[PDB]
Amino acid sequence: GLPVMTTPGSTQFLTSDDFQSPSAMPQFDVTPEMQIPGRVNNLMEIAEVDSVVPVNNTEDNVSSLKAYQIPVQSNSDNGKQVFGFPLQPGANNVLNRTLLGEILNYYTHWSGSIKLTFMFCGSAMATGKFLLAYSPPGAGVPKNRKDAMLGTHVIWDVGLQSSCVLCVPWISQTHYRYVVEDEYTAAGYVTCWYQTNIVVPADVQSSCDILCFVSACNDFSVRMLKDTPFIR
Amino acid sequence: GLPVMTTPGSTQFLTSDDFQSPSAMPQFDVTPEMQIPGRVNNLMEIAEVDSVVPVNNTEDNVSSLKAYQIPVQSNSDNGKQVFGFPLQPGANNVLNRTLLGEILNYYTHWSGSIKLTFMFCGSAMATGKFLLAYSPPGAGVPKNRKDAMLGTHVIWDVGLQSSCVLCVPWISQTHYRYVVEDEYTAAGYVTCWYQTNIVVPADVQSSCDILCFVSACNDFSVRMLKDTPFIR
Amino acid sequence: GLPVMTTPGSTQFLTSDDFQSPSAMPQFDVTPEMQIPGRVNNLMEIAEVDSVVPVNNTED
Amino acid sequence: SESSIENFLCRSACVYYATYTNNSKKGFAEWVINTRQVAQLRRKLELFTYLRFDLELTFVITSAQQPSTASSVDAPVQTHQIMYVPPGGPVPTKVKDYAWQTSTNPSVFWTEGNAPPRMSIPFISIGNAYSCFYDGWTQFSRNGVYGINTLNNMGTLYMRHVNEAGQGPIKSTVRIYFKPKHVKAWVPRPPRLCQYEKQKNVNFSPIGVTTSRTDII
Amino acid sequence: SESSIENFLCRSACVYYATYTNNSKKGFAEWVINTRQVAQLRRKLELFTYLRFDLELTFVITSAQQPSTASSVDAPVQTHQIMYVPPGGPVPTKVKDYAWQTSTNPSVFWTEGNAPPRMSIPFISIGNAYSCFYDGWTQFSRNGVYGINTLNNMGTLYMRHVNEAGQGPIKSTVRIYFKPKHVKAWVPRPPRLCQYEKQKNVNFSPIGVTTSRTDII
Amino acid sequence: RSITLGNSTITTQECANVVVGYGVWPEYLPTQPDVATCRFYTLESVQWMKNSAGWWWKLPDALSQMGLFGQNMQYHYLGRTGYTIHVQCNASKFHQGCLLVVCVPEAEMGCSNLNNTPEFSELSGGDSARMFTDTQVGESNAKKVQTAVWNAGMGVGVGNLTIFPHQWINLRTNNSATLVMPYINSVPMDNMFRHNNLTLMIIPFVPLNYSEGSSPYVPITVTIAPMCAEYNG
Repeated sequence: GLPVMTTPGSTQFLTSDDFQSPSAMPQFDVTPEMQIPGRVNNLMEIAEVDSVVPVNNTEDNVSSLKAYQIPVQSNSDNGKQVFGFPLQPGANNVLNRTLLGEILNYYTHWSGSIKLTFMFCGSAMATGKFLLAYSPPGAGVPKNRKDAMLGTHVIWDVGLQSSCVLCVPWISQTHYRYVVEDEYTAAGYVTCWYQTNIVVPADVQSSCDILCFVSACNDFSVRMLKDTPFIR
Repeated sequence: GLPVMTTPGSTQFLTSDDFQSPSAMPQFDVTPEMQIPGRVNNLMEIAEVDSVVPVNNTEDNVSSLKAYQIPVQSNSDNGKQVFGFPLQPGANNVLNRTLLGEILNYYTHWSGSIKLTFMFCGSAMATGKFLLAYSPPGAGVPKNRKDAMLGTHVIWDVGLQSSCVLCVPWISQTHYRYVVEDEYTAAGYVTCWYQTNIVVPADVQSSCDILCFVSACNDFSVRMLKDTPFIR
Repeated sequence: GLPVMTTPGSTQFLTSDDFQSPSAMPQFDVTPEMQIPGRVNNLMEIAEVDSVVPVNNTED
Repeated sequence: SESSIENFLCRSACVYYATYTNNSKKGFAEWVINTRQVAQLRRKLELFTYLRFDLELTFVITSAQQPSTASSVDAPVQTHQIMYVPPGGPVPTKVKDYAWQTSTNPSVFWTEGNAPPRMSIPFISIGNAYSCFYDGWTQFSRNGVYGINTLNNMGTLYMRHVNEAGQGPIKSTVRIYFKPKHVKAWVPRPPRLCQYEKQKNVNFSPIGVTTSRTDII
Repeated sequence: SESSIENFLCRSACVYYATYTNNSKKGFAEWVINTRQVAQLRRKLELFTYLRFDLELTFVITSAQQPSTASSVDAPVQTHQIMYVPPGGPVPTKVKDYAWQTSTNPSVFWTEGNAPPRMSIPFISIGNAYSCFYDGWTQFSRNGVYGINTLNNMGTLYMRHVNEAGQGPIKSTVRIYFKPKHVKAWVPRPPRLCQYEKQKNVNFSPIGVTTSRTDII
Repeated sequence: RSITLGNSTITTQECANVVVGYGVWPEYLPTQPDVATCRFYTLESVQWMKNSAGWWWKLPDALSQMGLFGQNMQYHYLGRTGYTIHVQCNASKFHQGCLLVVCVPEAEMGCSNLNNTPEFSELSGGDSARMFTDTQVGESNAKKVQTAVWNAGMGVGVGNLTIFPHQWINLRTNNSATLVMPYINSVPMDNMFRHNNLTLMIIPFVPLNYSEGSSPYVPITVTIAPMCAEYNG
């Protein structure tokens, strides 16, 4: 008949191929499609919605709803830190189990931006001010309010606005420096500082709380899928 | 179905074929190309640049930088030889480990030309003259300055020009003659002779040196690749 | 994939066939032809020239 | 484009592994087709509520000589039958049974030493999408058990040797591979936190939200 | 045109050779993909600084019956699994391990007596070119060791028998072949003089420039 | 003649020949600096004596202590920079010799002990020339670079080093050298605390020789100027 010649790699099962296949049940007339709402075309639509970050882990609030709330009070010390978390990826940071950090653990190299919305869940009469300072990679954690002011900062007025947005980058790879070693200095920090105290009227409670959300600002760029480490 | 008929030589692995192959990782989106400078399109661009020839091997200068320098002085003997090397290929000649001789040992039959630039690395006040004589294959090594003059020669004035170019051919195959036998007579020689002495002013050193480069003048013609003998 | 069906006489070596074959040395750039005189196109040109007949065999 | 739905789910995964010997008179394999077998593919498919995909299975069958008695155990090539019972079909119980020989259970027969036997199943369901999560009781039944949904029923698979044998016993393993095709997904879902306890349900033990750290600053 | 880059580098070369027996419970092969294994292909690839090529591997697998005890050792055809771990994937340690069964390690399964199992890997790297020479320390790591460059990481390969066996032990060799494809090369380099001492580095002992002769004339 | 960049001025001859890299000029694609980084950083002068052997400078580390370029590196690690190297020696007409001035991309170097790998204080001295030796560094040392001159520290033959962009300095006829190197790297923006992507070597082929009475040294002066620089901040 016709002359053919079988090349090497012929009777093999490569588990990542794309060949045709004989259908085990023809003549079936399957049920046609129906307009079901909310169709996912891409996994970068699960990422763009925003979820709440458990900033307040603290070893016994993790089995509670107290892990999500940042405590804020009115103390007698002029200038102090409210919270602060690094941005070193993978190593047990707070953005790991969120709705963004569960997608990006299915990949190995990713690079993009982050929105970080805050929200003051206190009374409608309480007034104050907050510093939202971002330390770029290479610069250390700020220790006073003054040198935290000199970096990148957005000063947040509570009484005028109940929600502040701080957009930072986040990269899978951290460029170390050869001589100076610390667990996370070339990652970043999103620490926050008491600018003024919280001044409140009579018959209003002073101890308020803050929620903190995270999202993806622009589109990411993921590559080389793998399997997640959140399994036995 | 369709009738086929498998010819002989079908389920075989010929290690110099060109067939298609199933890709082990599809859907990957590899990183696109970047303009990196200095792209090698052919191995005849590594050949056209020029490298320095170790003319002065001499059994204890090979582990030194004295192997590259040809000594030149001002003696009391009228007419003498500066250097001389054959052109019999492969058999331990001086053009073997150079930047040209490392490519042409990856082939079996090659034929082309050679540039041989020289350079006088002496003082700016020293003056003299040199004979650059090339003996064609079949003619022997010249023994006097006079019969070296009568062949092919370029007389090199040191004070007027600090670099002379002598273009010779070089062939992989040496046409022997049946009766007369010697290790290299049908190869060629690039011997060089003292025309005059080196006349120098007061307070200038007389003993100078010469460097010698080699290149490929026109394009070569190589065929039938093999593996190099410069390995264990 | 595509459906085929191997006929009888498939994995056989018939010593008077004409099939293609994988080249054992590609990328070689063989030497081109040269006009050598006296090209034989057919064995009926060796026949048309004339030779001398040994008519006188005669045992010694 | 490596975050598309197709490039996230169209992969392969060894979902079952079972052995069957040819002489013990209870040796034949059995697998009810689901997605909840392997804990690493279940978590990727439970990010959506409604799915709709074709299927494509490939079987990797081996053999091994069991120790017979004596006197030159020789054997020809072996042949296996891989039957596919559709949802709502007859089911074998013994290795010699009528339900193998029926006409709407499309088998494949395959001898050793060839390419492995791939067959493809279309989207077979009465509804319009498979549902990974179903809040409610068993519809179309007299007694109902919670969260079962008998409408995403995909079939069953049965395997056996079609060669009788007397001299040497032969046991054989099988590795069913699994590959969704032309996947469409609707109504996304948060990703599962606690450990997977059982297969039929979403029961769990409560665990903390994330990993602890020593202070908030 | 026999001095082109493609016709100088698109060849084949036996780069690895390892055996693995099916019963010893530590028999499975392992090869980390590099170029610095064979000293005759390493010297041709180190004439350039930056390279960019596809890859194409072909495995030549045999077998040999090891001496069993007695009583008619007979065996069916054998099947092998050739797994490819991408750069940054899980790695097996025992022959029975989870990391064989995973979904992003694309294996090939192949029975004896057929054509050999060729598979092709694309240019997989985060950067834009492989670098044969790297002056500097290990980027993207806490502690760095000189001249490693973890960005030209190509993968690993693992092989094993998927047939259980009890009667006769079988050991099997493998010869991994290697073939660059669509090669692009940048920034040429002088050819290496001294002997190759180790594999991970360019350490050497100093040797003379060329071969001696008795006089200059 | 009298070229000026920022607050620094040098003088070169107008009838000079400059060799430009691999044929390409350094160009932009990120914060672009041209404010206190585009100026001539003159390193200190080394003295070419008679029994000299050679010198090497790893290039984005010699300028890591020099000025605001040495402080732009500390606050901005990623970046991509071209260069421009002037080398000129000033000897009279009664001296003689010959230098080779190469620029070697990715000059990975060998160790004296075969198992180990050399340390940072032996690879690169900041703004200080590290020098070859004409002898063999013995294997008794732990982490020292094998600095035999004829093997160029890289195990390769020193005659074949002219494939990199080079220039000869012949004191009989020439005085200076000029090299314009573009950005040669695989990734488009690399780390800079862990990657020395160029290496400038100066090796004397024909040694210095003079009569009795002349100056017994000849100083060599290296001038580096980062053109078309940027960072990532």
